Amino acid sequence: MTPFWRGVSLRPIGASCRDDSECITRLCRKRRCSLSVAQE
Repeated sequence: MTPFWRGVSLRPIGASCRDDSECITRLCRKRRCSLSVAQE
């Protein structure tokens, strides 16, 4: 677990989201992916 912004089996940081599970980090920040930064 390191390349959060790469072609993983999930959605990378710099990608769009649908559900937290869609994002590699399991964090759906306003329909977008990101790290442990759910503040905006």
